[PDB]
Amino acid sequence: MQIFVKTLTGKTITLEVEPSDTIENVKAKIQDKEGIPPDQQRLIFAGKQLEDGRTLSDYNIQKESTLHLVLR
Amino acid sequence: MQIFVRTLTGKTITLEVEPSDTIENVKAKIQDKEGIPPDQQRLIFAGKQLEDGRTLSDYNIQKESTLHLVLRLRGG
Amino acid sequence: SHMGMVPGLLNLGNTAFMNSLLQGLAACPSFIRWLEDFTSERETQLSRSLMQLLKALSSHVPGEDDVLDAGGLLEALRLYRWHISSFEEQDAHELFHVLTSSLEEEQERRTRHPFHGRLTSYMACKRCEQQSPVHYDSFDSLSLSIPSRPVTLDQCLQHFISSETIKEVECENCTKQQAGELVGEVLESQRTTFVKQLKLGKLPQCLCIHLQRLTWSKEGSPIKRQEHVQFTEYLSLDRYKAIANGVDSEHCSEYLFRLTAVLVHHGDMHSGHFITYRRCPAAPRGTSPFSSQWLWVSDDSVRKASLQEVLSSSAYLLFYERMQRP
Ligand SMILES: [Zn+2]
Repeated sequence: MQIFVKTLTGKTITLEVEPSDTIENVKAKIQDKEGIPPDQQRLIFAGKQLEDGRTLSDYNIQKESTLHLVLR
Repeated sequence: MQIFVRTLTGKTITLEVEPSDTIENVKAKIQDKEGIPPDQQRLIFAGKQLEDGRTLSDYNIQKESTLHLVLRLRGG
Repeated sequence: SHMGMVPGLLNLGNTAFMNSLLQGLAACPSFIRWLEDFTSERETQLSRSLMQLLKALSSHVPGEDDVLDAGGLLEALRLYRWHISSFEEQDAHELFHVLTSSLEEEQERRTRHPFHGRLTSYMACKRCEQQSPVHYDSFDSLSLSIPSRPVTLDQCLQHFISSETIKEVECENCTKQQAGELVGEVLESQRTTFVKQLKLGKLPQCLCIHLQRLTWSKEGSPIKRQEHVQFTEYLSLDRYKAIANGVDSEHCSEYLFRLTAVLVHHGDMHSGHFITYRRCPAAPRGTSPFSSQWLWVSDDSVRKASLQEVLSSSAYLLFYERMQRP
Protein backbone atom coordinates (compact mmCIF):
# COMPACT_ATOMS: atom_id res chain seq x y z
CA MET A 1 0.00 0.00 0.00
CA GLN A 2 1.03 3.61 -0.49
CA ILE A 3 1.56 6.25 2.20
CA PHE A 4 2.95 9.82 2.07
CA VAL A 5 5.73 11.30 4.16
CA LYS A 6 5.81 15.09 4.11
CA THR A 7 9.17 16.56 5.09
CA LEU A 8 9.76 20.07 6.36
CA THR A 9 12.53 20.67 3.81
CA GLY A 10 10.35 20.54 0.67
CA LYS A 11 10.13 16.93 -0.51
CA THR A 12 7.04 14.75 -0.14
CA ILE A 13 7.98 11.08 -0.26
CA THR A 14 5.87 8.16 -1.39
CA LEU A 15 6.32 4.82 0.36
CA GLU A 16 5.16 1.31 -0.48
CA VAL A 17 4.31 -0.37 2.79
CA GLU A 18 2.15 -2.96 4.49
CA PRO A 19 -0.05 -2.33 7.52
CA SER A 20 2.08 -4.99 9.21
CA ASP A 21 5.26 -2.96 8.61
CA THR A 22 6.94 -1.68 11.76
CA ILE A 23 8.02 1.95 12.21
CA GLU A 24 11.60 0.68 12.10
CA ASN A 25 10.85 -0.82 8.68
CA VAL A 26 9.35 2.45 7.46
CA LYS A 27 12.40 4.38 8.64
CA ALA A 28 14.53 1.81 6.81
CA LYS A 29 12.59 2.49 3.59
CA ILE A 30 12.98 6.24 4.10
CA GLN A 31 16.73 5.67 4.50
CA ASP A 32 16.82 3.54 1.36
CA LYS A 33 15.01 6.19 -0.69
CA GLU A 34 16.47 9.39 0.80
CA GLY A 35 19.69 8.40 2.57
CA ILE A 36 18.48 9.76 5.89
CA PRO A 37 19.73 7.65 8.82
CA PRO A 38 16.90 6.17 10.96
CA ASP A 39 18.52 7.59 14.12
CA GLN A 40 17.87 11.05 12.70
CA GLN A 41 14.26 10.35 11.79
CA ARG A 42 11.23 11.31 13.82
CA LEU A 43 7.86 10.26 12.38
CA ILE A 44 4.59 11.97 13.32
CA PHE A 45 0.99 10.90 12.63
CA ALA A 46 -2.03 12.76 14.02
CA GLY A 47 0.26 14.66 16.39
CA LYS A 48 1.66 11.35 17.65
CA GLN A 49 5.30 10.30 17.53
CA LEU A 50 5.58 6.81 16.12
CA GLU A 51 7.71 4.27 18.01
CA ASP A 52 9.97 1.68 16.37
CA GLY A 53 8.53 -1.50 17.90
CA ARG A 54 5.03 -0.67 16.62
CA THR A 55 3.33 -1.18 13.24
CA LEU A 56 1.37 1.14 10.97
CA SER A 57 -1.84 -0.76 11.77
CA ASP A 58 -1.23 -0.13 15.47
CA TYR A 59 -1.52 3.61 14.75
CA ASN A 60 -4.48 3.10 12.39
CA ILE A 61 -2.36 4.38 9.51
CA GLN A 62 -4.42 3.72 6.37
CA LYS A 63 -3.73 3.60 2.63
CA GLU A 64 -2.64 7.08 1.52
CA SER A 65 -2.32 8.32 5.11
CA THR A 66 0.19 11.18 5.51
CA LEU A 67 3.13 11.01 7.93
CA HIS A 68 5.35 13.98 8.79
CA LEU A 69 9.10 13.44 9.01
CA VAL A 70 10.98 15.77 11.33
CA LEU A 71 14.70 15.46 11.98
CA ARG A 72 16.44 15.82 15.32
CA MET B 1 -35.66 40.37 4.96
CA GLN B 2 -35.37 36.75 3.90
CA ILE B 3 -32.48 35.09 2.07
CA PHE B 4 -31.70 31.48 1.15
CA VAL B 5 -28.80 29.24 2.15
CA ARG B 6 -28.01 26.08 0.20
CA THR B 7 -26.91 23.67 2.93
CA LEU B 8 -24.44 20.77 2.85
CA THR B 9 -27.05 18.30 1.61
CA GLY B 10 -28.08 20.66 -1.18
CA LYS B 11 -31.28 21.44 0.70
CA THR B 12 -32.10 25.13 0.74
CA ILE B 13 -33.15 26.78 3.99
CA THR B 14 -34.43 30.28 4.69
CA LEU B 15 -32.68 32.87 6.88
CA GLU B 16 -34.16 35.97 8.45
CA VAL B 17 -31.68 38.86 8.16
CA GLU B 18 -31.10 42.63 7.92
CA PRO B 19 -28.89 44.29 5.29
CA SER B 20 -26.83 45.59 8.22
CA ASP B 21 -26.08 42.06 9.46
CA THR B 22 -22.45 40.99 9.40
CA ILE B 23 -21.30 37.70 7.89
CA GLU B 24 -20.53 36.55 11.46
CA ASN B 25 -24.19 37.19 12.36
CA VAL B 26 -25.35 35.26 9.32
CA LYS B 27 -23.08 32.35 10.25
CA ALA B 28 -24.59 32.44 13.76
CA LYS B 29 -28.09 32.11 12.28
CA ILE B 30 -26.91 29.24 10.13
CA GLN B 31 -25.51 27.58 13.27
CA ASP B 32 -28.93 28.03 14.88
CA LYS B 33 -30.48 26.01 12.08
CA GLU B 34 -27.74 23.51 11.06
CA GLY B 35 -25.52 23.15 14.13
CA ILE B 36 -22.35 24.07 12.24
CA PRO B 37 -19.91 26.32 14.16
CA PRO B 38 -19.34 29.67 12.38
CA ASP B 39 -15.57 29.14 12.27
CA GLN B 40 -16.12 25.99 10.19
CA GLN B 41 -18.46 27.66 7.68
CA ARG B 42 -17.51 29.02 4.25
CA LEU B 43 -20.26 31.07 2.59
CA ILE B 44 -20.23 31.79 -1.12
CA PHE B 45 -22.40 34.33 -2.97
CA ALA B 46 -22.21 34.74 -6.74
CA GLY B 47 -18.90 32.85 -6.70
CA LYS B 48 -17.32 35.06 -4.01
CA GLN B 49 -16.56 33.76 -0.54
CA LEU B 50 -17.93 36.14 2.08
CA GLU B 51 -15.69 37.47 4.84
CA ASP B 52 -16.26 38.20 8.47
CA GLY B 53 -16.47 41.92 9.22
CA ARG B 54 -18.44 42.76 6.08
CA THR B 55 -22.21 43.19 5.96
CA LEU B 56 -24.77 41.73 3.57
CA SER B 57 -25.23 45.30 2.38
CA ASP B 58 -21.53 45.43 1.48
CA TYR B 59 -22.08 42.53 -0.96
CA ASN B 60 -25.35 43.77 -2.52
CA ILE B 61 -27.06 40.72 -1.04
CA GLN B 62 -30.80 41.34 -1.46
CA LYS B 63 -33.97 39.53 -0.41
CA GLU B 64 -34.14 36.01 -1.89
CA SER B 65 -30.41 35.94 -2.59
CA THR B 66 -28.91 32.46 -2.44
CA LEU B 67 -25.77 31.77 -0.37
CA HIS B 68 -23.92 28.47 -0.73
CA LEU B 69 -22.59 26.76 2.39
CA VAL B 70 -19.46 24.62 2.15
CA LEU B 71 -16.97 23.35 4.72
CA ARG B 72 -13.16 23.60 4.74
CA LEU B 73 -11.29 20.40 3.82
CA ARG B 74 -7.63 20.83 4.77
CA GLY B 75 -4.65 19.07 3.20
CA GLY B 76 -0.95 19.93 3.41
CA SER C 1 15.13 15.25 -15.63
CA HIS C 2 11.41 15.30 -16.43
CA MET C 3 11.59 14.61 -20.17
CA GLY C 4 8.03 13.66 -21.06
CA MET C 5 6.61 15.41 -18.01
CA VAL C 6 6.46 18.64 -15.99
CA PRO C 7 8.37 20.18 -13.08
CA GLY C 8 7.30 19.27 -9.56
CA LEU C 9 6.77 21.90 -6.84
CA LEU C 10 8.56 22.24 -3.50
CA ASN C 11 6.23 21.78 -0.56
CA LEU C 12 6.84 25.06 1.30
CA GLY C 13 5.38 24.00 4.63
CA ASN C 14 2.18 22.01 4.28
CA THR C 15 1.42 23.69 0.96
CA ALA C 16 0.17 20.65 -0.97
CA PHE C 17 -3.14 22.55 -1.32
CA MET C 18 -1.33 25.14 -3.46
CA ASN C 19 0.87 22.78 -5.46
CA SER C 20 -1.98 20.43 -6.40
CA LEU C 21 -4.10 23.38 -7.48
CA LEU C 22 -1.28 24.88 -9.56
CA GLN C 23 -0.79 21.56 -11.36
CA GLY C 24 -4.51 21.49 -12.08
CA LEU C 25 -4.72 25.09 -13.32
CA ALA C 26 -1.65 24.45 -15.52
CA ALA C 27 -3.72 21.84 -17.35
CA CYS C 28 -6.32 24.47 -18.32
CA PRO C 29 -4.78 26.21 -21.36
CA SER C 30 -7.70 28.63 -21.65
CA PHE C 31 -7.05 29.94 -18.16
CA ILE C 32 -3.36 30.29 -18.95
CA ARG C 33 -4.17 32.19 -22.17
CA TRP C 34 -6.51 34.47 -20.22
CA LEU C 35 -3.84 35.15 -17.59
CA GLU C 36 -1.25 35.83 -20.34
CA ASP C 37 -3.57 38.40 -21.91
CA PHE C 38 -4.21 39.71 -18.42
CA THR C 39 -0.52 39.99 -17.51
CA SER C 40 0.06 42.08 -20.63
CA GLU C 41 4.30 45.71 -8.37
CA ARG C 42 3.27 44.19 -5.03
CA GLU C 43 -0.30 44.62 -6.18
CA THR C 44 0.41 42.53 -9.28
CA GLN C 45 2.81 40.07 -7.66
CA LEU C 46 0.05 37.48 -7.34
CA SER C 47 -0.85 37.42 -11.04
CA ARG C 48 2.76 37.71 -12.20
CA SER C 49 4.00 34.88 -9.97
CA LEU C 50 1.00 32.71 -10.84
CA MET C 51 1.65 33.35 -14.56
CA GLN C 52 5.31 32.42 -14.21
CA LEU C 53 4.48 29.12 -12.48
CA LEU C 54 1.67 28.13 -14.87
CA LYS C 55 3.87 28.85 -17.88
CA ALA C 56 6.67 26.69 -16.45
CA LEU C 57 4.08 23.99 -15.69
CA SER C 58 2.55 23.92 -19.20
CA SER C 59 5.63 23.63 -21.39
CA HIS C 60 5.97 20.81 -23.93
CA VAL C 61 9.74 21.28 -24.05
CA PRO C 62 11.20 20.46 -20.60
CA GLY C 63 12.59 23.50 -18.79
CA GLU C 64 15.84 23.99 -16.89
CA ASP C 65 14.31 23.18 -13.50
CA ASP C 66 12.99 19.81 -12.29
CA VAL C 67 11.33 21.37 -9.21
CA LEU C 68 9.88 24.90 -8.91
CA ASP C 69 9.75 27.34 -5.98
CA ALA C 70 6.27 28.83 -5.62
CA GLY C 71 7.52 31.30 -2.98
CA GLY C 72 6.52 34.53 -4.74
CA LEU C 73 2.95 33.30 -4.98
CA LEU C 74 2.79 32.07 -1.39
CA GLU C 75 4.28 35.34 -0.21
CA ALA C 76 1.81 37.42 -2.20
CA LEU C 77 -1.03 35.36 -0.78
CA ARG C 78 0.00 35.41 2.86
CA LEU C 79 1.01 39.07 2.89
CA TYR C 80 -1.48 40.80 0.58
CA ARG C 81 -4.60 38.70 -0.13
CA TRP C 82 -5.23 35.73 2.14
CA HIS C 83 -3.59 36.09 5.48
CA ILE C 84 -3.05 32.43 6.28
CA SER C 85 -0.40 31.18 8.73
CA SER C 86 2.90 29.77 7.47
CA PHE C 87 2.44 26.11 8.33
CA GLU C 88 -1.31 25.49 8.42
CA GLU C 89 -3.01 23.06 6.01
CA GLN C 90 -5.69 24.65 3.80
CA ASP C 91 -8.45 23.69 1.36
CA ALA C 92 -7.44 23.78 -2.32
CA HIS C 93 -11.00 24.83 -3.13
CA GLU C 94 -10.77 27.80 -0.81
CA LEU C 95 -7.46 28.77 -2.46
CA PHE C 96 -9.11 28.46 -5.87
CA HIS C 97 -11.74 31.04 -4.95
CA VAL C 98 -9.05 33.30 -3.45
CA LEU C 99 -7.17 33.23 -6.75
CA THR C 100 -10.11 33.86 -9.06
CA SER C 101 -11.38 36.72 -6.88
CA SER C 102 -7.91 38.25 -6.39
CA LEU C 103 -7.28 38.10 -10.15
CA GLU C 104 -10.62 39.72 -10.90
CA GLU C 105 -9.72 42.42 -8.35
CA GLU C 106 -6.37 43.05 -10.07
CA GLN C 107 -8.44 43.25 -13.28
CA GLU C 108 -10.82 45.96 -12.07
CA ARG C 109 -7.94 48.12 -10.83
CA ARG C 110 -11.50 43.16 -20.27
CA THR C 111 -13.03 39.68 -20.49
CA ARG C 112 -14.02 37.61 -17.47
CA HIS C 113 -11.77 34.71 -16.50
CA PRO C 114 -12.73 31.46 -18.24
CA PHE C 115 -13.90 29.66 -15.09
CA HIS C 116 -16.76 32.15 -14.76
CA GLY C 117 -20.26 30.88 -15.46
CA ARG C 118 -23.79 31.79 -14.41
CA LEU C 119 -26.54 29.92 -12.60
CA THR C 120 -30.20 30.63 -13.12
CA SER C 121 -32.35 30.68 -10.00
CA TYR C 122 -36.10 30.29 -10.45
CA MET C 123 -38.70 30.33 -7.68
CA ALA C 124 -42.46 30.64 -7.39
CA CYS C 125 -45.06 30.64 -4.61
CA LYS C 126 -47.23 27.51 -4.58
CA ARG C 127 -50.18 29.39 -3.03
CA CYS C 128 -50.52 32.09 -5.71
CA GLU C 129 -48.13 30.74 -8.37
CA GLN C 130 -46.54 34.17 -8.71
CA GLN C 131 -42.98 33.72 -9.96
CA SER C 132 -40.15 35.66 -8.29
CA PRO C 133 -37.59 37.70 -10.27
CA VAL C 134 -34.94 35.42 -11.79
CA HIS C 135 -31.47 35.46 -10.22
CA TYR C 136 -28.49 35.11 -12.59
CA ASP C 137 -25.61 34.36 -10.22
CA SER C 138 -21.94 34.13 -11.15
CA PHE C 139 -20.12 30.96 -10.26
CA ASP C 140 -16.42 30.14 -10.34
CA SER C 141 -16.97 26.51 -9.37
CA LEU C 142 -19.92 24.14 -8.92
CA SER C 143 -19.96 22.82 -5.35
CA LEU C 144 -21.90 19.57 -5.59
CA SER C 145 -23.11 17.71 -2.53
CA ILE C 146 -22.78 13.95 -2.84
CA PRO C 147 -26.08 12.03 -2.61
CA SER C 148 -26.47 8.73 -0.76
CA ARG C 149 -25.01 1.19 -5.70
CA PRO C 150 -22.22 3.63 -6.69
CA VAL C 151 -22.63 7.41 -6.93
CA THR C 152 -22.00 9.12 -10.27
CA LEU C 153 -21.02 12.68 -11.17
CA ASP C 154 -24.21 12.81 -13.21
CA GLN C 155 -26.29 12.00 -10.12
CA CYS C 156 -24.53 14.85 -8.30
CA LEU C 157 -25.28 17.27 -11.15
CA GLN C 158 -28.87 16.05 -11.33
CA HIS C 159 -29.30 16.58 -7.60
CA PHE C 160 -27.76 20.05 -7.95
CA ILE C 161 -30.30 21.23 -10.52
CA SER C 162 -33.35 19.36 -9.25
CA SER C 163 -36.29 21.44 -8.06
CA GLU C 164 -37.17 21.55 -4.37
CA THR C 165 -39.93 22.84 -2.12
CA ILE C 166 -39.17 25.26 0.70
CA LYS C 167 -41.61 26.11 3.48
CA GLU C 168 -42.20 29.37 5.37
CA VAL C 169 -40.99 31.61 2.55
CA GLU C 170 -42.20 35.23 2.53
CA CYS C 171 -44.63 36.07 -0.25
CA GLU C 172 -45.55 39.75 -0.43
CA ASN C 173 -48.32 38.87 -2.84
CA CYS C 174 -50.04 36.42 -0.49
CA THR C 175 -49.36 38.85 2.35
CA LYS C 176 -51.41 41.51 0.55
CA GLN C 177 -54.14 39.08 -0.54
CA GLN C 178 -54.64 38.44 3.18
CA ALA C 179 -57.53 39.84 5.20
CA GLY C 180 -56.43 41.87 8.21
CA GLU C 181 -57.58 40.84 11.68
CA LEU C 182 -59.45 43.04 14.12
CA VAL C 183 -57.46 42.77 17.36
CA GLY C 184 -56.32 47.86 16.10
CA GLU C 185 -55.80 45.59 13.10
CA VAL C 186 -52.92 43.21 12.46
CA LEU C 187 -51.87 41.83 9.07
CA GLU C 188 -49.93 38.59 9.44
CA SER C 189 -46.99 38.41 7.03
CA GLN C 190 -47.72 35.45 4.77
CA ARG C 191 -45.11 32.74 4.55
CA THR C 192 -45.87 30.07 1.99
CA THR C 193 -44.42 27.07 0.21
CA PHE C 194 -42.20 27.89 -2.77
CA VAL C 195 -40.73 25.72 -5.46
CA LYS C 196 -37.08 26.61 -6.09
CA GLN C 197 -34.59 25.37 -8.67
CA LEU C 198 -31.08 26.14 -9.85
CA LYS C 199 -30.25 25.63 -13.53
CA LEU C 200 -27.01 26.04 -15.49
CA GLY C 201 -27.19 29.37 -17.29
CA LYS C 202 -23.92 30.43 -18.88
CA LEU C 203 -21.30 27.70 -19.10
CA PRO C 204 -17.59 28.59 -18.72
CA GLN C 205 -14.74 27.59 -21.04
CA CYS C 206 -12.94 26.14 -18.01
CA LEU C 207 -15.06 24.19 -15.57
CA CYS C 208 -14.22 23.51 -11.94
CA ILE C 209 -16.46 20.97 -10.24
CA HIS C 210 -16.09 20.74 -6.46
CA LEU C 211 -17.29 17.48 -4.91
CA GLN C 212 -18.24 18.22 -1.31
CA ARG C 213 -16.42 15.43 0.52
CA LEU C 214 -16.50 17.27 3.85
CA THR C 215 -19.92 17.34 5.50
CA TRP C 216 -21.56 17.44 8.91
CA SER C 217 -22.64 14.35 10.85
CA LYS C 218 -25.93 13.91 12.70
CA GLU C 219 -23.81 13.80 15.86
CA GLY C 220 -22.50 17.29 15.10
CA SER C 221 -19.01 16.49 13.84
CA PRO C 222 -17.27 16.87 10.48
CA ILE C 223 -17.11 13.69 8.36
CA LYS C 224 -15.31 12.99 5.11
CA ARG C 225 -16.96 11.11 2.29
CA GLN C 226 -14.37 8.62 1.05
CA GLU C 227 -16.47 6.71 -1.47
CA HIS C 228 -15.71 6.71 -5.17
CA VAL C 229 -17.72 9.10 -7.30
CA GLN C 230 -17.89 7.78 -10.85
CA PHE C 231 -16.87 10.40 -13.44
CA THR C 232 -15.96 10.37 -17.14
CA GLU C 233 -13.28 11.86 -19.41
CA TYR C 234 -16.04 13.56 -21.39
CA LEU C 235 -18.93 15.42 -19.77
CA SER C 236 -21.99 16.63 -21.68
CA LEU C 237 -23.83 19.39 -19.82
CA ASP C 238 -26.71 19.86 -22.30
CA ARG C 239 -29.07 18.08 -19.85
CA TYR C 240 -28.50 20.58 -17.05
CA LYS C 241 -29.21 23.71 -19.08
CA ALA C 242 -33.79 40.15 -13.60
CA ILE C 243 -31.14 40.11 -10.87
CA ALA C 244 -27.45 39.41 -11.55
CA ASN C 245 -25.04 39.08 -8.61
CA GLY C 246 -27.51 41.08 -6.50
CA VAL C 247 -27.76 43.96 -8.99
CA ASP C 248 -30.93 44.51 -11.05
CA SER C 249 -30.00 43.82 -14.68
CA GLU C 250 -31.49 43.36 -18.15
CA HIS C 251 -32.45 40.09 -19.85
CA CYS C 252 -33.65 39.39 -23.40
CA SER C 253 -23.53 17.77 -27.75
CA GLU C 254 -23.38 21.57 -27.61
CA TYR C 255 -21.76 21.72 -24.18
CA LEU C 256 -19.11 19.05 -24.30
CA PHE C 257 -16.23 19.20 -21.81
CA ARG C 258 -12.99 17.22 -21.75
CA LEU C 259 -11.40 16.38 -18.41
CA THR C 260 -7.93 17.89 -17.98
CA ALA C 261 -7.19 17.46 -14.28
CA VAL C 262 -8.38 15.72 -11.11
CA LEU C 263 -7.31 17.06 -7.73
CA VAL C 264 -7.55 14.42 -5.00
CA HIS C 265 -7.69 14.76 -1.21
CA HIS C 266 -6.03 11.96 0.75
CA GLY C 267 -6.83 11.90 4.49
CA ASP C 268 -9.67 12.42 6.96
CA MET C 269 -11.96 15.29 7.98
CA HIS C 270 -9.21 17.33 9.63
CA SER C 271 -6.03 16.98 7.58
CA GLY C 272 -4.14 15.18 4.86
CA HIS C 273 -2.55 15.67 1.49
CA PHE C 274 -3.55 16.84 -1.99
CA ILE C 275 -2.28 15.31 -5.22
CA THR C 276 -3.18 16.07 -8.84
CA TYR C 277 -3.74 13.90 -11.91
CA ARG C 278 -3.23 16.08 -15.00
CA ARG C 279 -2.73 15.88 -18.72
CA CYS C 280 0.77 16.41 -20.08
CA PRO C 281 1.28 19.79 -21.75
CA ALA C 282 -0.09 19.97 -25.29
CA ALA C 283 2.39 19.13 -28.01
CA PRO C 284 2.77 21.35 -31.11
CA ARG C 285 2.16 18.49 -33.58
CA GLY C 286 -0.44 16.44 -31.67
CA THR C 287 -3.53 15.21 -33.55
CA SER C 288 -5.65 16.76 -30.80
CA PRO C 289 -5.27 20.13 -29.05
CA PHE C 290 -4.78 18.00 -25.89
CA SER C 291 -2.21 15.37 -24.92
CA SER C 292 -3.51 11.84 -24.44
CA GLN C 293 -0.87 11.25 -21.72
CA TRP C 294 -1.49 11.70 -18.02
CA LEU C 295 0.70 12.45 -15.01
CA TRP C 296 0.35 12.03 -11.24
CA VAL C 297 1.94 14.84 -9.26
CA SER C 298 2.55 14.97 -5.51
CA ASP C 299 4.45 18.16 -4.73
CA ASP C 300 7.98 17.53 -6.02
CA SER C 301 7.33 14.02 -7.27
CA VAL C 302 6.06 13.56 -10.85
CA ARG C 303 5.26 10.32 -12.67
CA LYS C 304 3.28 9.09 -15.66
CA ALA C 305 -0.24 7.83 -14.86
CA SER C 306 -2.90 5.86 -16.78
CA LEU C 307 -6.38 7.19 -17.55
CA GLN C 308 -7.62 4.08 -15.70
CA GLU C 309 -5.85 5.26 -12.59
CA VAL C 310 -7.25 8.75 -13.06
CA LEU C 311 -10.85 7.61 -13.43
CA SER C 312 -10.55 5.25 -10.48
CA SER C 313 -9.38 8.00 -8.13
CA SER C 314 -11.26 9.82 -5.37
CA ALA C 315 -12.00 13.08 -7.15
CA TYR C 316 -12.29 16.24 -5.06
CA LEU C 317 -11.84 18.95 -7.68
CA LEU C 318 -12.42 18.19 -11.35
CA PHE C 319 -11.12 20.45 -14.13
CA TYR C 320 -12.46 20.50 -17.69
CA GLU C 321 -11.99 22.42 -20.93
CA ARG C 322 -14.98 23.08 -23.15
CA MET C 323 -14.46 21.50 -26.56
CA GLN C 324 -14.99 23.78 -29.58
CA ARG C 325 -18.68 24.10 -30.53
CA PRO C 326 -20.21 21.89 -33.27
ZN1 LIG D 1 -47.88 33.78 -2.95
